[PDB]
Amino acid sequence: VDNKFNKEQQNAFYEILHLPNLNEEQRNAFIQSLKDDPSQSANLLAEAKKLNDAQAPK
Repeated sequence: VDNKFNKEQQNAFYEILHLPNLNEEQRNAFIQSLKDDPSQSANLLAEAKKLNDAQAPK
């Protein structure tokens, strides 16, 4: 997206939107973190995905 939203950040962004059973506050938090943080967020991406899994298939 912008001059920030590059490598891991965008892959993760996409994968994040791609979550089929995670959409609330977690989605929000992850968008926010994707927006402020460069590379730590990928670990956190794995977290968003596991959250998706936590509500639905863990």
